[PDB]
Parts: sequence; structure tokens; C-alpha cells
Amino acid sequence: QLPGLISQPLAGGGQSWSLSVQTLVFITSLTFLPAILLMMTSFTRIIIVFGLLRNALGTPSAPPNQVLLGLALFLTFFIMSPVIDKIYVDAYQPFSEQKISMQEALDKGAQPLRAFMLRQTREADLALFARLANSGPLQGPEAVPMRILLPAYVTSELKTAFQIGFTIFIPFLIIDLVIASVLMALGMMMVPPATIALPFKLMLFVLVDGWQLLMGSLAQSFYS
Amino acid sequence: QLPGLISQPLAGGGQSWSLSVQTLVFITSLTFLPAILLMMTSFTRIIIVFGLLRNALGTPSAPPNQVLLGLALFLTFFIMSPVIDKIYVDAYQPFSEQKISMQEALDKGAQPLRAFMLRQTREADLALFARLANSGPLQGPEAVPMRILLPAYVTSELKTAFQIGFTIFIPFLIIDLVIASVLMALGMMMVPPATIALPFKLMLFVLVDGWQLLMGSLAQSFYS
Amino acid sequence: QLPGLISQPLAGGGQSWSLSVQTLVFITSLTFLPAILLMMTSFTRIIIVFGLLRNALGTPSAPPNQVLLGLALFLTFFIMSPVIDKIYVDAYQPFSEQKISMQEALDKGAQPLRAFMLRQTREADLALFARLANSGPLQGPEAVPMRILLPAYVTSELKTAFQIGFTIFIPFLIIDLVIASVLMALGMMMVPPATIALPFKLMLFVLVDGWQLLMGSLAQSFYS
Amino acid sequence: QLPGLISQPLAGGGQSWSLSVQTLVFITSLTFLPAILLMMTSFTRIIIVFGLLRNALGTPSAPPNQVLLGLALFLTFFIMSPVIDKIYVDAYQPFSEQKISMQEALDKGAQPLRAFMLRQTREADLALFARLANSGPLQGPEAVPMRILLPAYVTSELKTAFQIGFTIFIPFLIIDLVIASVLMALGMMMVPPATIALPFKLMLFVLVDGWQLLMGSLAQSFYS
Amino acid sequence: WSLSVQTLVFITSLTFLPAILLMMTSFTRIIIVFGLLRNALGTPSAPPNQVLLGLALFLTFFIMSPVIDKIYVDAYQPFSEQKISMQEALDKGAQPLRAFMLRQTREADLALFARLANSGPLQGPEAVPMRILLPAYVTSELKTAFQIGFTIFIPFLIIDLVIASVLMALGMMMVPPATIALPFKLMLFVLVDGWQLLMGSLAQSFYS
Amino acid sequence: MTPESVMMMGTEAMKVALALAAPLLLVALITGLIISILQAATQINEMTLSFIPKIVAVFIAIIVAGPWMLNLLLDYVRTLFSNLPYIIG
Amino acid sequence: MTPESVMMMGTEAMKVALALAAPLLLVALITGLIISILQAATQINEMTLSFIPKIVAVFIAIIVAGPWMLNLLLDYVRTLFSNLPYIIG
Amino acid sequence: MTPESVMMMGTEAMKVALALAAPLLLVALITGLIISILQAATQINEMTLSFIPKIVAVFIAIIVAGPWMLNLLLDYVRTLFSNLPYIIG
Amino acid sequence: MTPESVMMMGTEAMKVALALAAPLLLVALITGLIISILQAATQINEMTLSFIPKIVAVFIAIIVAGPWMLNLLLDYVRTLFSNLPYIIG
Amino acid sequence: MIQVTSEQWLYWLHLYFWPLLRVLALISTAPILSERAIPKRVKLGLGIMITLVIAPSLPANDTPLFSIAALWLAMQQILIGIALGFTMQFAFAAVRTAGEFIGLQMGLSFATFVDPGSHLNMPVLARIMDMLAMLLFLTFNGHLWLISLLVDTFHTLPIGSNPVNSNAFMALARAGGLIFLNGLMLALPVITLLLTLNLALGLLNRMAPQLSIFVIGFPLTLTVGIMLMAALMPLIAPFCEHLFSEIFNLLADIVSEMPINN
Repeated sequence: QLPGLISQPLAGGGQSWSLSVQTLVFITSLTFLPAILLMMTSFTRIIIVFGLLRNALGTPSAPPNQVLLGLALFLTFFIMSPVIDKIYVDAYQPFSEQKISMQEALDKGAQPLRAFMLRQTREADLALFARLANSGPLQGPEAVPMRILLPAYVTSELKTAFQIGFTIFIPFLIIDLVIASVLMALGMMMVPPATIALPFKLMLFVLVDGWQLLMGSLAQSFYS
Repeated sequence: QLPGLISQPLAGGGQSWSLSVQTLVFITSLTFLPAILLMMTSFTRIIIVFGLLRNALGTPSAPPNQVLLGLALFLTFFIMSPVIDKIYVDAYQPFSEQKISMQEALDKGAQPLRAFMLRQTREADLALFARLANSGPLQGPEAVPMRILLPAYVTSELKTAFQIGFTIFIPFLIIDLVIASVLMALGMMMVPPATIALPFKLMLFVLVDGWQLLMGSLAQSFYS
Repeated sequence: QLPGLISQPLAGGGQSWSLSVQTLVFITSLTFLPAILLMMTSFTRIIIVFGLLRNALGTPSAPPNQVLLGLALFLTFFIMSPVIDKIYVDAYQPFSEQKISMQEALDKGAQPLRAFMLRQTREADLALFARLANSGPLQGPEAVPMRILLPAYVTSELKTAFQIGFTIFIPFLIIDLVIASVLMALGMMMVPPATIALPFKLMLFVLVDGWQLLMGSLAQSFYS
Repeated sequence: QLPGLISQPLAGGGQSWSLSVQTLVFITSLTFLPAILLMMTSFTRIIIVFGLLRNALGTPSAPPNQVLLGLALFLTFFIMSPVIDKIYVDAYQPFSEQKISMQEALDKGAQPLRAFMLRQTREADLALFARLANSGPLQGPEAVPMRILLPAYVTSELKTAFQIGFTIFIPFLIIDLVIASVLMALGMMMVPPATIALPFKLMLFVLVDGWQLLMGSLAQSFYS
Repeated sequence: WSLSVQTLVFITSLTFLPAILLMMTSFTRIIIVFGLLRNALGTPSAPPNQVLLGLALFLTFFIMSPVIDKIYVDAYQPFSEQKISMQEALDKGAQPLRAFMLRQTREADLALFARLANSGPLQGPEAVPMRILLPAYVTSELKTAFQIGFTIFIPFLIIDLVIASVLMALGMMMVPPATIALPFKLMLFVLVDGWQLLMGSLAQSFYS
Repeated sequence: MTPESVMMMGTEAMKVALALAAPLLLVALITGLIISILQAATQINEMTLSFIPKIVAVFIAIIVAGPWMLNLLLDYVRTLFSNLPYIIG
Repeated sequence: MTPESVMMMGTEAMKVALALAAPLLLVALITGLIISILQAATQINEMTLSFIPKIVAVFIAIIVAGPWMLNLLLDYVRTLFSNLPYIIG
Repeated sequence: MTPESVMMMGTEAMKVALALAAPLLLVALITGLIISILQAATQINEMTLSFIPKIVAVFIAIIVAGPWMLNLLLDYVRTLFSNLPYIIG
Repeated sequence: MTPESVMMMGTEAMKVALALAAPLLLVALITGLIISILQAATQINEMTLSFIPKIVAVFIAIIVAGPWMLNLLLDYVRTLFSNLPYIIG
Repeated sequence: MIQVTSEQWLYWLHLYFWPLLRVLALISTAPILSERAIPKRVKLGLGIMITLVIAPSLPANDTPLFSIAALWLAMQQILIGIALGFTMQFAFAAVRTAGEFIGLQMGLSFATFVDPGSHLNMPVLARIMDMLAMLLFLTFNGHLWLISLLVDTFHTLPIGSNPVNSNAFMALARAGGLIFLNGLMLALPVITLLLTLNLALGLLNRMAPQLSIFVIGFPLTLTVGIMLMAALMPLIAPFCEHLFSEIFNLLADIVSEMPINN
């Protein structure tokens, strides 16, 4: 009597030890659960910011993808520590001792996440997806289904990550333009400006201590 | 019910424990099953359009394949909430605790999918595959088989996805050509136009607020 | 049905657990049987042609490997409905209710596959492997063994797939060369021609109805 | 026949698994022997040569890994069919109906494999491993232990596969170098030579009838 | 009745056991060196993992043959016909393995695991239990396998760098150096018949 | 998806692109011509002498005719993304 | 799939590519040549002066010769995809 | 597989590659040098004026000496693949 | 396996890499300088004029200095394999 | 013969599971422990060898591994292992960044500058420097120190329901800035020398526009860069000693700071 296995007698004492349909869904989608879980968190914005920073430094794939995937994970774990804490003290703390029921526990585990997503989603995206869904007034946050909130959240995170990335490009774009113009004004047409500009970009990024500023901005602008 | 492990007595009280041929088929499908099940959904067109957009931005793999994978899944879940609910109430609910057999449980879960893919399939693809299969009139939805409906639907989705992607490349192509022309007219020949054009492309994409425009356009075009 | 584990009670509440050679060959063949079945189901030619098309588009992994793989299976399933249902009515139907043993069911279901692979295989490959095998007088098609039929069929499918891919490569190569020459003539010698050729490639591919023509060709050129 | 397991419950909710050493080594070997049997056969050279060819085509993973694995299996089955049927008539036939012992059937099933390896094993590898093992004269083929035959055979197969692959790369390297030099002469430092080389590589590989030649060479390289 | 499924789960779990025996053999070093070589050729998964695993198993069987013979004559043959107890035959099956481990195990790993195992002073090497010797041996094998792999891994990257520099100096910025370096790397590896030298070096350095 | 629709869409795109680049390219060309003419009087063989005035002229044109180009691009992209559901037939 | 047939397909493709790129390349060449001649006669020279007339000429040529080139490409690709099942072998 | 065999095979491969590339590179260099001499005699400072003549010359060279290079390369590959099961032992 | 041993191994590796690439790189540099000076003496000037001579010079250098570089590589690899057991601690 | 009853088979599975999971979390992301050359079977085997010593003298927090408690405990275990391993990834990321920045100035990967499309990077020099860093890591027994630090994490914070403090995670994410800083500090001499060489090439372009970067600069710049990297190697040894040591101190401080705020 395994949780995933269902047994039914057939014919002459034959028991069909078969796999439950829920277990089938899980075993089909196990390679997808990391994707959805990472999209419901702040991963979607940190990763785009990090990638756009890589492109801004004029040095694609300069830090390996794995180290930045780990770094973005740390920011998600720190940023949503209040969310998980709420989940712990509202869902697991009253349930670990079988003090409250299963059905309400998923709602209690989703309400902090629902509010957290709502605090980031633009009103325009929610209105657009509600109009496409032909839903009702949705005056209250509880009235907003996951069907509308999930795509609106990601389409807002993409926009804000792109905006932050563009703000990141702006200084490096100025650096590249200045270096190229200085080279061209001195009759150095053949010399590619990227080779000269790359060390200057890295030095200016390090001297202004840009990584600390990026962490501060990503931590600050996200909850507000 | 489901396919699983069977135990059949043999001879003098000897019991034989072995898997079922349907279980072997189930495992062999699992290797590619997720893909075939997900292409009957909206995943194909959305993921192709997103990949084409990522190539259009001049910055391949700036959003990683995992983020695009999660985003296509979220948009598909938003689009096919009614189909998923119909499958749930018609196939999943009456079969989770076995009020119905597996053979017609797939038929119940396929009829909404069949009708939907009929809605989203061009008549030209259906006629092409009917002629190739040398089938009959296929006047009714009941007449057209899955064998003809699946590849025609896939071809229609691929054609629509490339149409959308080609329309997407146009503003970014304009941006690239304009910036390259300006850089050449300034004598800035050795400067790579991609480095100067990526931040401008992102700035245009965030001022136009294209992300929600893309989601709305995809939803409206795919509901038709 | 399939070989598995056997159990005979012994003494007071004792369960023996043994297996035969069929079980140990079957468990090892589990890993390789999907590959062999894909080899005999012409998945190779379709997947290779589609990968070559993906390379010809100049945008690697614009449709992910999963969607390309799934559409290849869908096209093969459309192609081999007669083979599949012939196997069903000749092998799976008389074996599901254990009317025939597996040893004859395998060769009964492989007869339509044998006739198929004989139809698609070129005569040159068959002659080459017949003289490599140093066989005697081989006249009748039934006298052709599977050991000769399989690799010759694989070679014929590989050659046809490569020919089809080579022919597909031509218009995209023309577009790439034309745009590269135009860019060089205008002097924009730092602009990557791919970023301008990809939108034009997709414009051509959606204006010629590339998917319809490609699917129709892959179907019609196949029963021949 | 094969060894097994005995299980008797102990008190409430208990079970005991009695096991010998033969059954334990048999259970442990089940996850390894599918690879071992492919190491005694011609799989290594064929699969390595085909992977090297896949890299040579300039389009890695254009035929999926399962495609190469299945076609390599088919080629090995064609090559090893006499050994396979000799094993069948000498080992599997007299042991399927328990007419002869397992410890001696294993000896019978290895004699054709040992002869095959000695046919394809170079004397240099045998001398190297005999020196490393401080063995005796080993003048006769029967005097050669399996511990000497296996690694020497594997080393010879690896060396032969690498030789064949290196010979295969040369025409494709010539095509790539010529196309790159022509493009550089014309300018076009932005044009990737791969997009031109790949269609020309397919042109060559289908005009020279490359697949038949490669298969024939691989098959004839084993009888020698 | 669930006991008949518990035994099947036990068998499934037992299928994972041979990892322990491969740790006790040369597998952990040989497979790592061969994976490093696969990364060296610039063509990942050119020989499939099955091929690499099988050839590693064959090399280990060649290397570990005297140890297997000692175990056979000491543990398997008096226990196959039930002439000796299992609890003490298991001990008999480790002493050759003990002497085989202690030769290839570095002092630093043993010291670290003794410090973190809260074990007292030991008067003799035979007093070292398996629970502390096995992880130290595995770590030492990891270290030496990576050292061997990186020592062999140099000339291929030297070829890569040389070819990339030459192609770039020829103005061929869009030509990928890997596709030209792979045939040259294989040409060198065949010319210096590096398979034989690699096999011999692994065998001798693991014997010593 | 008729070829005439593709040609009309490409014509609109090319018109928008010309509207974008006409001021910048025109002012760059005019400034370059003026400096080339002035170089005849001075007999200066400083090859890239026209680069700085070209840059300042392009910057002036961008900071003067910038919002117009931005509005044109925003309107055109908005129309494209709005009629995306309609182009598919 | 004889080498003669491959050469025939290659020369057909080369003719299609030449007719596809002849207007743009010839117009760009003529514009560059005439602008360079004018610069030589005026004894003033800016290398990037000719880029704008070249771009304008190519832009005009694409408008004038666009439909014909597009029709050529569409017809040739349709012929290829129709003959594919007959040229497999 | 002795290093002498590798050297002779490599030199033969380089001979094939040179035969493939000698006409195209030669005609490209010749037409580029001729256009350069024209650029030097008459005070024409156009940069990409030689590109179109080089493309035309390479096109003509491929059209004329096409089947010869194709046959040479095919014969070389046939010989290599026929000697494959013999050069390895 | 002392850190100094790894450091010496890295220095030897880079020395071998330099000895492999110095001939070809220096030959390419020399021929590029020669072509550039010849162009400077005359009035001919384009980017691609020196590429073909650079290719030819590198090809000739590879032919001439091929066996020596191959012997260096083979000796280095053989010494590495021979000293592999000695470097293990 | 061999006898294995139910209690022993299960107790072993349940008792080892949580230290097993933490150790595998460390292994699957770690400087050398996480390499595709190492097969996953070896990855699990090393983890369970480490668990063989972790499990004794460790509190028995044996909860069912098919409940939500299992998910919560697994989350904390994976968090600890991932934190340790990815924090130690910083030294090798820094040396790879320095090597690739040196290579880009040399001109090895110029296709990346002109277009991001295509996998034409192949930072070979960065790979060589990463090898040297890993070999120095081996000679300094860095993996042993990682294992000891993991044991210390087991001791300080046991397997339990106490949430892990997130200020440490933010601090070690903020410490991610060491990559670029150490990349500069390792690559200042070659970067400055190649910048001066490129400026000299531009000055040569001044007198003759016919001199081009492709024609002249790239061969000479590549040769000079190869010579400099041959000369820069002896600087690597003390730099790696400092680099690993500072990261180890940072990890020790962060681990000591985690369990106060559960």
C-alpha cells in the first residue's frame, strides 16, 4: 500500500499494483517543477538583470552560468525570507501537530505568496489578463485567481527586469561611446573600440563598487 | 485502474510478479511523452515566438531556456484553463477514484483537445493531410481522426509562430539598420552596432511596454 | 506476458524469488528497445531533416529540442498509422488475452515492419550488405534476413535525409550570401549578416508555406 | 537455474531477506552487464567513429544521440550476427530448458567472443598488458586470460576508432579551410563559414555516396 | 501482503549497492580520468557514458584481479559451500582490501577523517576501520584522478590555444577553433598512440 | 499571408526607418560636406577632422528631434502589436 | 543524384542568387563610383560621404525591384519543394 | 599507423586543398590588385569599390572550374574511404 | 605534488605553446608588415590585399616547420606521460 | 548465507537520509566535486561515504521521508549545501573571469565582440587558468577543508525545523563582488601592457591608415599576450593562496553567523 501505488484485485486473486494518476502527473512533470517554482519567486528578475549585466560588460559568458545561477538563488532566498517565514508560521506551525485541516492549509500557504505577487504586478497587466479572461470585478485580492495572477506577475517582472538592465547598460554605453569617440577623433579608425573599452568598463565597474550597488538596488526596489 | 505491476498465480500456488506491457509502453513513452502531451497544448507557438524574440533582441540566451520554459508554461496554463477544467471535471474527477475505465477516460480527456485543435487548425493543413492519408470526406469533427488532426495542428502552429516571429523582428531590424547606418555615416566603422543597439532595443521595448502587448496579442490570436 | 519475477511459497510463510534468462535479457533490453523501435519507425530521417532545417535557419535551438522531437513523433505517427494498427490487430490483439506467445508475437508484429523497410530500402544498400555478408543464393524477398535488412534500411534513410537536408539548405544559403554581399558592398563590414538574414529567412519560409510543403514532401517521398 | 532470495516474516510487521553471494553478485551485475556485453561486441569502435563523424559535420547533435545509438546497435547486430547465433546455439539453446549448467554455459558463451577479440586485438596491446601483469609466456590463445584480453581489446578498438575518425575529419577540414580562406579573400569577416560549409559538406557526403562507403569500411575493418 | 512489495523495493534498492564495490575498486579514479579526457577532446559525450563505463569496468577488472583472487580464495570459496560464517568471511574479504586501500590513501585525508570522526589514538594501521578508511580513500582517489586528468589535459588546450591564435592572426574571426582543433588533437593522440600510454600509466601509477 | 501584405508591411517598415534616419543621416552628410569644403581652403590632411562636428551635429539632432522619433516608433510598434492577432489568417 | 544533377541545381541556384542581388549590387557600385569620381574632380575626399548615397540608392532599388525579386524567390523555392519527393532518388 | 603515413596523407590532403583554393584565391587576388592599381592611377579613394569585381571574378572562377574541383574532391574522398579499412591495419 | 611543480608545469606548457605558435604568428606578422609597407610606398589601399599573402605565408611555414613542431609536441606528450607516475604523491 | 532483515534495511535508509542529502547538495555544486567528468554514481557514492562518518555522533532526527516535514527538512539541507558550494565557486569564477578578460584583450574571442550569436567564445586561456587554480586547490587540500566545514555546519546547526537565517545568504550574495575585483587584481599587468600595445598600434595607424588591426595588431598582440601569460604564471601561486584563504574565512564567518537567528 504505497502512496503512489494503487492495488485492485482482478480475476483469480490477481492484484494490479498500478501507479496513481497523480503520481503519473508528478513523474511526467518532475523536470518542470523547478521551472514553475523558480518562476513564482524572484528568480525571474535577478536572472535577467545578471544576464543583461553580462551583456553590458561587453564580455558575454565572462562569469560562468552556474555561479550566477547560484548567486541569483541567494538573492531569492534572502528576499523572500519573510514570505517563507509567513508560510511557516501560518501553514506549518499550526499543522505540524495536526491542529488544522489540509484544505485550508494550501490557501494559508498561498495567501502570502498571492499578496507577494500582487505587490509586484502592475495594475495594467492584471486588467489586461482579467479582460482577456472575461472575469468579474475582482475588487479584492482574494478574488484574483492564480490563472490571472501567474502570467501577470511574470509579464511585470520581465518589464521591470528589462528596465533595470537598461539602467545598467546606460553607464557602460556611455563608456563605450566615449572611448570610441576618443579613438576616432584621433584618426584611429582601424582600432576596434571594444578591446580598449573592456578593461575600462571592468575597472569602472569595480571602482564604483558596482556589485554591492546592484545587490542593494535589487533588494530595495523589489519589495517597494 | 491504470497500468502497473501484475501478480498472477501459476501452477501449484506459485505467484509470478512482473510488470505489464502497457507499463513498458508507458515508460518508453515517458522519454518523449511530455513533449507530445505539451505540444497538443499552446506550448509550441509560445515557445517558438519567445525564442524568435530572444534572437531578435540581438542577445541570445539573455533570458535562459528555463525562464522561457516557465513563461511558456504559465501562458499556456492561462490560455487553457477552460480546457484543463473540462478535462478535470470530465476525465480526472470520474477516474481519480475509478468511476470509469482508462480506455474511455482518455477519450473524455481528448474530446476538448480534439475540438480545440480543430478550432486552431487551418483547413488547408487538414485537406493536405487528408489527401496524403487518402481518407474520406471527413465532413464532421467525429470523422477526422487524431492521426490527421495532430500533424496538421502542429504545422498550423509552426506557421503561425514563424509569422508572429517575423512580424516581431521588424522593429528590431529597423533599429539595427538605423543604428548601423548612423554609425557608418559618422565614420564609426569598426564599432560593433550590436553593442550600441541592444540597450536601445531594450529601452524601446520597455517604453512601448511590449511584454504585455506580446502576451495580449498571443492570447487573442491563439483564441481565434 | 512479459518475463518477470517468480515466487513459490516454501515452508512456513516463506517466499522464494527467482528469475529466468528471459527476465535478465528483458530488463537490459528495456534501455535499448525504444531506440531500436525509433530506428525502425523512420524517426531518423524526419528528425535529421528537421535538425538540418534548424541549422539552415541560422538560429540554432530557436524551436527547442523538445518541440522538434515531439513534432517528429507526431509526423511519424501520422505516417505509420497503417503499420501501427496492422501490428495492433496482428500482434497486440492476439497477445493481450494471451492467445499467442511473445516469441511468435514479436516476429508476427515485425512482418509489416519488415515489408515496410524492404519497400523504403534501396537496392544498392541491400546488394552491398548481401555481398558483405558473403551469403549464398538470395532470390526471394522473404529470404532476406533482418540482419541484412536493418543496416541497409538505416543507410538508405540516412542518405535520403541528408539529400533532403542539402536541398533545403539551398534557398537559405542564397539569402545569406545575398545579404552578406549587400552588406559588404555598402561597406557595413562589422554588421553580422545573420541578424538581418533571419527575419528574411522567416519571411520566405512563411510566404512559401514552408511547413506545408516540407511536411507534404516528407510524406509523399516516403511511401515511394 | 539462477540464484534467488528467501524471505520469512519475523513477528509483527517484519521481514528477513536470506541471500547467498551468487545472487548478490547477480543483482549487482544487472545494472552493469548491458554495458559489458556491448564492450565484448563491436559497439565501441562504431559508436566512437559515428560520434566523430557527427562532430566532423560541423553540426553537433544534428542526429540525436538515440539515433546514433540505435544505428550503431543495428550495425553491430549485422556485424556480430554469426557470433550471436553461435552463442544462441551453443549457450542459450542448451540452457533455456536447463539441460546444462550455468557456470559452463558462461564458458561456452565466451569462446566465440574470445575468438572475436583475439581476431581484432593487436599483439602490441597483448604484450603491453602481459608485461604490466607480469604474466607468463602466453604463447597460445587459450593461455591468454580474460583479464588480459579485455583491456587489450578495448585499447585496440579505441585506437582503431580514433584512427578512423581522424581519417574521416580530413575532407571536412579541407572544405572548412578552403571556404574560410575564400571568404577571407573576399572579405566577409562577419560571415560564419559554417553556414556555407555545412550544405557543401552534405553535398560531398551524398555525392561520394559516403554512408555506404563508411558502413562498408566499418564492416570490413573487423574481419581483418 | 505488502511484504511482497517491500521485498521488491529492497531488490530495487540493492541494485544501487554496486556503487560501494566500485568505490572499493579502481573505478572512481579511472572513470574520472576518462571523463576529463572526454572534456579534453572538446567533444563531450563523443564516446557515450555506457562505453566509458564499460571500458572503465574492464580496466578495473584487469587491475583488481589479484585482489579479487585473494577474496575468492579467502572469502568466496569457504562460504559458497557453507564452511564459514558470513560475519567473519566479510572480515576476511576486507584484509586484502585493507592493504590495497592503505597503499593509495594519502595521509592528509586519513588525518582529517580521524580528526572529524572523534576517534582515539591508533597503535596500528590494521586498527583503522572501514568507515574512516573508505571516505579517505575515495577522496584521495578523486584528488589523484583529477591530478592525472589535468596533467594529460594540458597538450589538448595547448593545441586549442595555438590553433585559435593562428586562426585569429589569419583574420578568421568567425571560424570556430574547436572544429579544427579536434582533428589535430586526434591526430596527435593517434601519433603518440596515447591510448596505450594512458592505459599503462593508469595501471602502473595505480599499482604503485 | 499574401505576398502583397508582406510587401505593404515592408514598405511601411522602410518608411518608418527612413523617417528615423533621415534627420541624423542628412545632418551628418551636410556637416561632412561643409567640413570637406572648408578643408580645401586650409589644405589640411587630417583625415578624421570632420568627426567631432559630425558627432556634435548628430547629438544636437538627437536632442532636438528625439521625441518625434520616439513617438513614431512607439506608435508603429503599438500598431504592429495590436494587429498581430489579425495578420494570421 | 548524380554530380551533373547537383551541378545543374547549383547553377540554377547561382542564377537565382545573381538575379536576386544584381540590382542592389550594381546600383550600389554605380553610386559609389559616381560619388568617388565627383570627389576626385572636386579634390575633396571623405570616405563616409559616399555611404549615404549608397544607402539611398539601395533603398530605392529595393522599392523598385522588390516584388520581382520576391516573386523569383517564391517561385524557385516552390519548385524546389515540389521536386523534393522526385529528387530524393 | 606510422608518422610517415600521417605525413604523406597530410601532404596529399594539403595538395587537394591547394588545388581547390588556388584558382579562387588567385583570381580574387588578381582582380583586387587590378582594381587597386586603378584606385592608385586615378585619385579614387572608394573603399569597397573592389568588392563587387572580386565577387564577379570568384563567381566566374567557380562557374568555369566547378566540375574540375568537384571531380577532384570526389575522387579524393572515394580513395580515402576505400583505403579506410586498410590504412588502420 | 607540490605547488611549485604545478607552477613549473604551467610555465613549461606556456613555453611549448609559444614555441608552437611563434613561427606562424611571426611569419604572418612579417608578411603583413611587408604587404602594408608595399602598399604605403604606392597608393593602393584595401583591407583584403594582405589576407591572401598571409594565408600563403602561414601555409608555407606550416609545410616547412611542420615536422619540427610535431616532434616538439610528441616529445612533450611522451615526457608528460613518462613523468606522470613520478608527480603523483 | 548473507542475512538482511527489514529493521536494518530501513533504519539505515531513514537514518542516513538527511546527512546524505546535505552532503550530496554540497557535492553537486562544488569546485571539483561538481564536474560532469565525475559520474552521478560516484557523486552519490562519495556522499554516502561521507555520511558513513557523519551519521555516528549525530542527533537522530528520524521523521518520515514521505511527508511535508521531509520537504521542509530537505529544503534546509539543500540550502546549506548549495550555500557552501556556490560560495566556494567564487575563486574559480574569479580566475576564469581574469583569464577570459586577458584573452579578449589578446583577441582570442573577437566574435563575441561583434555578435553574441553563436557559441564562438571557447575561452581556452581561461580554461588553462581554471585548471591551474583547481590543481592549486588540490595541492592546498581545499576539498578537505570543505568537508570539515560541512561537518562543522552539521555540528553547529542540526537537522531540525529551525529556519536558517537569511542575513547570511544576503551577505554571501553581496560577497559575489569578489569575482570582478580578483579578476582585475590578477590581470592588471597583462591588461595594462596589452592596452599600451594597442595604443601603440593606434599610433602606428596614425602615420599609416593602411596599417590595420587585422593585418598587424592581432598577430603581434597574440604573441605578446602569450609571452606575458608565460611570464605571469609564477604570480598565480600566492594569488590563489590568498584567494582560497579569504573565501574560507568568509565562509567560516557566515557559517558562524547563520545559527544565531533561527
